[PDB]
Amino acid sequence: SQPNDEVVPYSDDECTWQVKANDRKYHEQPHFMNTKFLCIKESKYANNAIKTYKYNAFTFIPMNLFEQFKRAANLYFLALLILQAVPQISTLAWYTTLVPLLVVLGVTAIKDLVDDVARHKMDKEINNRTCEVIKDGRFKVAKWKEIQVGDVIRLKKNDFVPADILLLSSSEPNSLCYVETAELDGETNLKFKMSLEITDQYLQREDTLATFDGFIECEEPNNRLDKFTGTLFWRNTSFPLDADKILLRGCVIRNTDFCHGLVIFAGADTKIMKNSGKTRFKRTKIDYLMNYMVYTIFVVLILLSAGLAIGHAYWEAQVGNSSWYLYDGEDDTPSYRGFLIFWGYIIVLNTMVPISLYVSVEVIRLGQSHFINWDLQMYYAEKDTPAKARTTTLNEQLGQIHYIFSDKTGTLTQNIMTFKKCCINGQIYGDHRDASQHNHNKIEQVDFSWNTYADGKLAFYDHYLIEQIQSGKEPEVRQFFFLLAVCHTVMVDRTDGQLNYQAASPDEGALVNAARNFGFAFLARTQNTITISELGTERTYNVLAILDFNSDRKRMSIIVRTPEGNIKLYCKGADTVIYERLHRMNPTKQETQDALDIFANETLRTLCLCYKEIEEKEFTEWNKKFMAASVASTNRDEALDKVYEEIEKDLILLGATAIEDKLQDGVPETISKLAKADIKIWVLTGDKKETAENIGFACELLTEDTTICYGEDINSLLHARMENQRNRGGVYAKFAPPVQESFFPPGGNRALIITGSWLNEILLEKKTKRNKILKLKFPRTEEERRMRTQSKRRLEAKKEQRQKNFVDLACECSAVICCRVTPKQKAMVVDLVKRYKKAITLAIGDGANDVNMIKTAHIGVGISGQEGMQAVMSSDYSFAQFRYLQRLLLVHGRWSYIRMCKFLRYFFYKNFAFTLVHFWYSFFNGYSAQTAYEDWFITLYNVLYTSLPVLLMGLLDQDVSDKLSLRFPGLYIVGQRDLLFNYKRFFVSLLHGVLTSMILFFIPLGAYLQTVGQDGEAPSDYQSFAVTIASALVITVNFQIGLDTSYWTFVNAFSIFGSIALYFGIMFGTASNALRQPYIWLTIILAVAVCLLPVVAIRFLSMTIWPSESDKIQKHRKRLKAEEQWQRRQQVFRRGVSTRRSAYAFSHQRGYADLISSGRSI
Amino acid sequence: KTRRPDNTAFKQQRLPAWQPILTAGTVLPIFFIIGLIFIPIGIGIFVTSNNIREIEIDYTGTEPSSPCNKCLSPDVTPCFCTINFTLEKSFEGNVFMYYGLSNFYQNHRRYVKSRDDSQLNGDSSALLNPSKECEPYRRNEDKPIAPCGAIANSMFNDTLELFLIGNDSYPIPIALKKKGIAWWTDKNVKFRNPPGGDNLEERFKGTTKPVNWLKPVYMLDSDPDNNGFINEDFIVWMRTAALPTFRKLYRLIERKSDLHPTLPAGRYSLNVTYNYPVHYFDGRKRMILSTISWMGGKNPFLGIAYIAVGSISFLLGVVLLVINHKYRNSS
Ligand SMILES: *[C@@H]1O[C@H](CO)[C@@H](O[C@@H]2O[C@H](CO)[C@@H](O[C@H]3O[C@H](CO)[C@@H](O)[C@H](O)[C@@H]3O)[C@H](O)[C@H]2NC(C)=O)[C@H](O)[C@H]1NC(C)=O
Ligand SMILES: *[C@@H]1O[C@H](CO)[C@@H](O[C@@H]2O[C@H](CO)[C@@H](O)[C@H](O)[C@H]2NC(C)=O)[C@H](O)[C@H]1NC(C)=O
Ligand SMILES: *[C@@H]1O[C@H](CO)[C@@H](O)[C@H](O)[C@H]1NC(C)=O
Ligand SMILES: *[C@@H]1O[C@H](CO)[C@@H](O)[C@H](O)[C@H]1NC(C)=O
Ligand SMILES: [Mg+2]
Repeated sequence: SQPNDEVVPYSDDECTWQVKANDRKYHEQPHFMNTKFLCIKESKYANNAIKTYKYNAFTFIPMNLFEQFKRAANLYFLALLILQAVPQISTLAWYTTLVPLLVVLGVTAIKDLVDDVARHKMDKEINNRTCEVIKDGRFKVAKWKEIQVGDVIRLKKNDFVPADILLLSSSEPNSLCYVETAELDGETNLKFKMSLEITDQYLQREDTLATFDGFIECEEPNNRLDKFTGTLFWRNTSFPLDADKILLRGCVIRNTDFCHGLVIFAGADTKIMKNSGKTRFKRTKIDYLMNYMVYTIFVVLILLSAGLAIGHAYWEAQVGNSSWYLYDGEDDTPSYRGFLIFWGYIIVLNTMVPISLYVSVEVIRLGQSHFINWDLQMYYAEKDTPAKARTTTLNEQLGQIHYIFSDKTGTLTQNIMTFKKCCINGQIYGDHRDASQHNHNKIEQVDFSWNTYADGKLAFYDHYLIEQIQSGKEPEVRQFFFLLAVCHTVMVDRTDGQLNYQAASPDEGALVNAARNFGFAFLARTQNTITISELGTERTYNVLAILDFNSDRKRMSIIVRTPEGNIKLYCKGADTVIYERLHRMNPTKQETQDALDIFANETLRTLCLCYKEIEEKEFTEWNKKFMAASVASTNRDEALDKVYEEIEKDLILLGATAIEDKLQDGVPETISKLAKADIKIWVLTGDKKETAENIGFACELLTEDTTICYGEDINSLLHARMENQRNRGGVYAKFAPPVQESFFPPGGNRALIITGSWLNEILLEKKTKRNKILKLKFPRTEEERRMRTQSKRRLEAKKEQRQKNFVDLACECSAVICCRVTPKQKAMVVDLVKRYKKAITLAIGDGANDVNMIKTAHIGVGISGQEGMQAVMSSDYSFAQFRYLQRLLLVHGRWSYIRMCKFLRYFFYKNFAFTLVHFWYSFFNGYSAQTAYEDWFITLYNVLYTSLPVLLMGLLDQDVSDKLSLRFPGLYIVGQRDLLFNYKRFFVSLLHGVLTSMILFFIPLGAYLQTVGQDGEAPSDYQSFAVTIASALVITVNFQIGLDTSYWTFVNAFSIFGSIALYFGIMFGTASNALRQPYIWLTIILAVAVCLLPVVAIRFLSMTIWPSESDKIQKHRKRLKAEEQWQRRQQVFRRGVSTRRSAYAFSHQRGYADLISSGRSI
Repeated sequence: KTRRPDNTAFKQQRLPAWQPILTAGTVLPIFFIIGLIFIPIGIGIFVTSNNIREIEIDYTGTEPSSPCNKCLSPDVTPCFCTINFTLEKSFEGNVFMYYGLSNFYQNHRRYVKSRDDSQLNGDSSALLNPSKECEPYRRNEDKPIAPCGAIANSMFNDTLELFLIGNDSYPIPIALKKKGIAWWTDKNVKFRNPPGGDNLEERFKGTTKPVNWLKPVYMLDSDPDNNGFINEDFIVWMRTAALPTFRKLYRLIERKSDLHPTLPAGRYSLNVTYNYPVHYFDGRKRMILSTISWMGGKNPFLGIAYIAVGSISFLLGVVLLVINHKYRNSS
């Protein structure tokens, strides 16, 4: 049982569900419901509503306070609310220290509810989709939310399935419905669902659908997506069911008209909604930093208030009680005076980390999340989507991203095939002209004005190809294009004359439509014939066999008889398997392969075409063998294979084709910039292993000179690292260093293609059969000697070490692609990278299988604009194109980290230079805890005088423009190594605040120990000593915010000179008496210069010795050229030809030979 | 879905703005312009401050050698200790006479808040009912104190008299003025007598006298304008100090129209009615005579600070020019 690597291992991840047809009150019996503590009780059967919000009606208050108090500062403020209410040391009148705290909690709660109403509105656009339900009589319209288990609903074409329905009738012959699952598992091919044999022939009608006494005994909701073991108890010897008769939620009905079905599961019981789960509360990487700061400030505050309360004890018993003037009626001992003033110094020294922190952070983070959805250059004009920002709390983490995990189908690609070029007898066709007439003239697209069914859909440029099929001078060309219209499974569906193609493959409808644009149109097929009108003349071949496509056959073929009476075999398929079935007389066996090299050199997906004359006698001996094994019990799928290649030898080539897969407008050049900013990209997809390699070549993740290292290679390279070189493996080395170099020789660019089946083998995560252990854990099957086996597992030894080795190996692969992975294997991969080698991760994708990965990554993005919006509602940001990831990361991301690291640095300097003056003043008043400012200035400092200029900076500052911030993606690296602000740069903004609070006091103290005036108006009192310090503090801390801003708007300079003017203006007693004198206006000027002049001489000295890479860009902002690079990396050939890798890719299923069975036509 | 956003320059993050960069010729010539203004200003202060003439007496008699030692623990009628000081150089212009103290913590939190600003503002209602903040000195034997609080309790009450002995048997009583030594907004706005008639005995009816005082506030001075809460010696003490070592204005020594040395050269005697007990807590008392200037007082800290700041700043504009030149167009 080797890894199948084609199966999407949904594993290793009949219980009486009892739907019972209608019976809308059978499910309301009390023997099914669950009862809870209060009178409100739920049921076992869930409703069909979707809830993505967090606060419903009345859990908003208890829950939001819980995540409000997850910040260390909200405990800091509350503790002082209690400490300022004890009356012995209260220092306060009536409670004015609680309303400010409530208003702070009343701003973050209302910003977190405006955000959670838009999410409460997005769910309204799903639960109102109006799919028909049968109430009592006929069919009536009804919304998705009012659908319950056990309903008979009707669907139309191109409609979405609302719940897990059991198909029981349809409008197609034999009642089978076609459905695509591009939102469930990333596949682009259609998958037919065939109803039951008894329900099709009896219900089939609305009138008798209202009477259906059905019964189901299926299994339980188990996020399996491919099993569904259960039976249908209609009546009288019931019928069984299977996954072939189940339609899931995130599907889309296609190529039918209307179908009917029961409802087995609903809402959060469906098999897609059990794969997306465990939502969590996301907090950025700076939020864990703003916690360690408050934990350090609070420890410093306890020490200072305890070292200044000892001084008030020794002073109150040395100078304090001898002093008669300081007489108080109390009799407190000097050792109790010290205790009572320790709490007085926590009230005074508390206005560091002040209350206006989480108000001015959630105003900076609210105005930065509005620059994302006002962006006129992240707006997708075609579908009219504005690139909303949905979380408004994770902004600064966009500029710290390490890894990016993306989905392929629907995100990197736009699901278009567009037949590109072909090779017929060596020479390729469709370069630009490749002709004689109209060669050096313009390169206009050729006119299909000669075909009647042309419909002008295909885009072609080659004149020579289209004229050579009009002449008929080269016989071996019309034979090529006739084969494209014979070897397929398409269905034709004509309303009136105009013909459409109901192909159940994206890669097959591209070729058939390619043929029709060069004649050879496919008209119809009954059950045995195919009618084709090539170049006007219409002919009717008959079909003798169809050796259909398979996962491990890689080819499809047909045997036809021409109307003349000549039987032959047509065939198409891969290039590596036709080359072991072709005759050894072809002259073109090499020249076509040369085209295959060129087709595979570009990013195209190629097939080989061939045929063989079937003589006239070996057919009959084989036709007998074909019919013999066609019907069989068990050797009917694999022994018919032994007959399929009984006739494959002696094939002759015609050429090759080449289909493209349009990526998106600007995906490959987005990846180049992102990889240049040192971001690793992994592609986790659900599509086949060959299509994930084609896209990995188109978007330049893995170009030429890149060893691929498939999945079966990795499991061997990791067994030569663990099974050896630890303590065993032949000759012991006594060292066993797992650091030798890298797992790899130097040379880099070693991609890694891994399938989901191999990813469950490499990480030792599987499910084992039952027969591995004897019984349960109890003292009989295991002795009491410390539970030697059922408790000693030893799995956590290998498992944790095996996961650590894998992630260490993928650190140097330069490209990782994982394919055929379960929707919760994608989340597991995201979680191994953010556990070992901790990293900030992003996850972008669309569709219901990316919801689990979006919830697990640090930041989740969802592609919006299409009809499937499942992955948008669980995201954090949602634009519409992959190419907008440049601006979300390199403009809105690295600006938002610069602006938040400058607000924090300046917020802990303006508040340490203010609150720490009371520390130096304590040595000159007997450690009495008395304030060195007035009382109106303490309560107006961080509200009016210094609160605006940093807010207008945190919203408007920008390092370099948004035009050359994209051009130099290397500037992103500053915010990703934690260089601009960390725990070692937070201790420099305190040492810069203890030196400012020292100059601002000891310079005015030097000028006051002597006289400053004489006339008797002389201010030397305490009133004027608290105005000299206050007015030398507003001027200083409002100049250090002028040296910081490097982008001076007008409102950014009216807010600095409008805070100093608001101080000297509102203050004009002691105000009009100390500021009127020459000596006061010289202590202020000296104090400002001394504490502002050396912080310029460190910015200039640290800019011309170790300039940052953001400083060199500004110096040459006006001495640089332009650029228009990234064309395609033209790599025409190589001398070291070694790749010779097959570009084979084909999206199709097995078993589409419904045709030969009963001709599913009419 | 939410048609295109507007193109206004604020929403697109492209507001008009000035982008400043710290070049060579922007922060190099600011370390020199400051260096040529701070040194001249630092000499103007020092030279001006040097020519104010100042004398201190320090008449606290802690040492046995001082004549005022006979009144550290008195037990008799008020003392009178006399000190002889000499003005070796003359005083001209106007003269100010202060008194100084030391180890007096008038900025203590238990002492600063001990007043009642409503009462001192001539409030007819709270005069009979002082606030609780002055609790040690809020009430007396069923009578409230008119000047309430621990600040007005410990007012300075020493009396200083200056005599010019230019000839014996005639110590000249140098004239001292006691009016005009308070903030102009304290005598006319902040401190107001209660709104009564014209007898201060009736305005203060029923209110007692401060514990440590000797006469009620309605007889502090005989001038009917300068009496009560509007007293100027009282106002100056109420205006608390900022550091333990302070000085407060006492009297003015006016000059005369004829050009004379207001305090002429010669010997003088200071006649002191020692009352204020500062020696208990290591206090010190002083009497200070100073002259005026168009700049300020004898303040030499600013003079030295500007010379030191204006030179260190200058000697940074040089070491930021041998480094900018060396490290530009290079590593
Ligand atoms: C000048 O101010 C001095 C400020 O202390 C003041 O000294 C204080 O005088 C009062 C007299 O009312 C004393 O009060 C108490 O003294 C006696 C002890 O002899 C007690 O028994 C009484 O209860 C009385 O209330 C203060 O003790 C005394 N202060 C000190 C530190 O001893 C002078 O009296 C003032 N001189 C004047 C106004 O001329
Ligand atoms: C010095 O300390 C002593 C004792 O702590 C204080 O004396 C007490 O003062 C209260 C105030 O009325 C009286 O009720 C007690 O009876 C006093 N006890 C003693 C033993 O004297 C004193 O007030 C403090 N201050 C000084 C002396 O200035
Ligand atoms: C002032 O001087 C006189 C005589 O010089 C002497 O009684 C004492 O020192 C002082 N007397 C008074 C009343 O101030
Ligand atoms: C102070 O000077 C006076 C003259 O006015 C003199 O009588 C007295 O003895 C002197 N006392 C001292 C201690 O010098
Ligand atoms: Mg997808």
